Amino acid sequence: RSLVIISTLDGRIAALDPENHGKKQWDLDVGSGSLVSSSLSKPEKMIIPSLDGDLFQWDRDRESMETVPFTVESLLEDVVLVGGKSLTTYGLSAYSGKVRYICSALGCRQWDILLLQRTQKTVRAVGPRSGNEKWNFSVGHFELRYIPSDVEEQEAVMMDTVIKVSVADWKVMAFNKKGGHLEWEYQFSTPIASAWLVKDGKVIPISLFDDTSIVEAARGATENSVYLGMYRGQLYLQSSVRISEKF
Amino acid sequence: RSLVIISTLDGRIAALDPENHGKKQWDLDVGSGSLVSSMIIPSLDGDLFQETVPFTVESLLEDVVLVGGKSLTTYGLSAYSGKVRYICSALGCRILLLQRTQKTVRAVGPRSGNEKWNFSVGHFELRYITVIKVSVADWKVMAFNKKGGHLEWEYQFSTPIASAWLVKDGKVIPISLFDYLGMYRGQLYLQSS
Amino acid sequence: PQPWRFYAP
Amino acid sequence: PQPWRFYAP
Repeated sequence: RSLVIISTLDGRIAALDPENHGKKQWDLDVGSGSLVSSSLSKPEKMIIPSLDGDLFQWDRDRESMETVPFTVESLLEDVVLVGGKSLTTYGLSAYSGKVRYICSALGCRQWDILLLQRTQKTVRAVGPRSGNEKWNFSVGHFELRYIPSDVEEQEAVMMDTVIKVSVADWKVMAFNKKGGHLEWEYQFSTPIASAWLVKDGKVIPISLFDDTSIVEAARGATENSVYLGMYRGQLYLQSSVRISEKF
Repeated sequence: RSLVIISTLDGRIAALDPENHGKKQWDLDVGSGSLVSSMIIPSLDGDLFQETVPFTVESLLEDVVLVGGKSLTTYGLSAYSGKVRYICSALGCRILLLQRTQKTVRAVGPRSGNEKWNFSVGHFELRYITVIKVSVADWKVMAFNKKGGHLEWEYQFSTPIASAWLVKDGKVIPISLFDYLGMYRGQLYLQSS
Repeated sequence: PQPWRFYAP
Repeated sequence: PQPWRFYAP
C-alpha cells in the first residue's frame, strides 16, 4: 500500500514500493521540462541557480563562491526581462498513480488522492531594442500532500527499517534500524532533489544526505552553506544534511 | 511628435497624438483579453481587498487548493506606426516597450479538480527606446491648456481607464489621475488614486 | 460598495 | 569549478 514518491531533476516523478525492496511502480513526466535551465551568450563568472530561485556567483579566477543580489523572482518585480511564475497542481490516485486531474493557471481538466504541485519560475533576458534572448534561468521544484519559537522533526521509518536518500549517489536507501546495514536501494538516472514516503495517509519528506563516511551520525549544515549538484552539465544548489558512517 | 498611451480595461492600447487634438494613430489588442477576469475585490496590480485582507494575489498561492501564475510579457511595436516588431515571453522571443503582468489564481477542490473561484488581474507598464490630466469617472483623456485653464482637446474612451503615460521627446511621463473601486462590464477592481 | 468613488479602508 | 561538496564565501 505504501509508496515512496521521489522528485528528480529531469522534471519526472516516480513512485517506489517500500514493501518490495523499492520496486518502481510508475513514472510521471508532466512535460514541463527539467528543473533547471540556463541559456547564455557572452559572460556577465558562473551563475548557479537554486531550486527556490536564489542565484549564486562563482568567480573562476579567484575560485570563490559568492551570493547574488537578485533572486529569480526579484527579476520579476541593457536588458528587458520577460518570463513568468507558474504553479500547476496534479491530482493522482493515492495508489494507482493515474492522473485524476491537472489544474493550471490556464484551466482545469478532469478524467484516496495524491496531490502534486509543480512550481516553475522562468526568466529570460531580452535585448531592449532587439527582442533577442541573451540568457535565461528556468527553475522549479515539487511538493507533495495527501488528500483523504518552536521547531519539530520526524524520521522516515517503515517496518523496522528506515529510508534515506544519498544525494550524491541519487540513491534511495533503506536500512534495518537494528544493525543499520543496508536492506534495499534504487538509483535514478537523474540526481534526486526531493523524496517523500506515503504511509497510511500521512506523508513524510525524506531528508537528503551527503555521506562524508551502523552508528550513524547526521549533522546540520553550518551558517549559510549550500550543497552543489550537477544535472547534465547544469549546476544547482540544494539543502542536504551532513552524515558520517563509521564501523 | 509625442504620444499619449492609455491602457483600457479591454486589455487594449491606444495612441493619441496630443498635438492634433488626440488624433488616434492606432489601437492595439493583445489577444489576452480584458485587464481583469472574475465579496473580494482586487487591485489591477494584485492587491486584495474585501476591508483589507493580509494577502496579495501571490500571497495566497504560497479547504481548497490554489493554482495560478504571474506572467511578464514584453511587446515591442513601432513607436508611431504601432506595428509589432518583437514579442518576448516565457514562450519565446519572436521603439516602445509594453510589459503586461497578468496575475491569475484559481481555487480548486482537492478531490474533484473543478474550478471554485478565480481572479485574473492585469497591469501594463511602459518603456520607450497644456498639462494632460485624466478623468477616470468619465473614462476621458483631457489636456488642459495652461492659459486660462480652458482645455484645447479631449478624447473619450468607451472602456474605463487603467493607466496613461505621455512620451514627451523620449522620456516617459506618467499621466496623473483624478475624479479606488472600479467596474468594467461586470467585475469590480481597485486602483491607487 | 460603489464602483465610482474614492474609497478608503 | 568543483565537485559535489558544500561551499561558502
